Amino acid sequence: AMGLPEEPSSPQESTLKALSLYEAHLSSYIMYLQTFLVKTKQKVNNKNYPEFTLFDTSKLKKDQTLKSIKTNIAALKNHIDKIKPIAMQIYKKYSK
Repeated sequence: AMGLPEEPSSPQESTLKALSLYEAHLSSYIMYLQTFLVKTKQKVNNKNYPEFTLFDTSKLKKDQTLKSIKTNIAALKNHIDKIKPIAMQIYKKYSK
């Protein structure tokens, strides 16, 4: 792999298993980006380092219903919209 991984693609199919797997990839992609941001702060720690929020897993529904899975997917996508642009800028700044 070169560079940051790409955001997981939405499934064509809205089956419980397509959406459950999509939810798992999105959670995993967030933890990749957050880890990358935390590790890169540690190495280059000038006060300028941009601020980010860590994902609050208490916003995730713990039941396994196609409705609560769809709601989790929305919450993870909203979080990615916050941190992806920051992760991509920190990657470029420090791969310079």
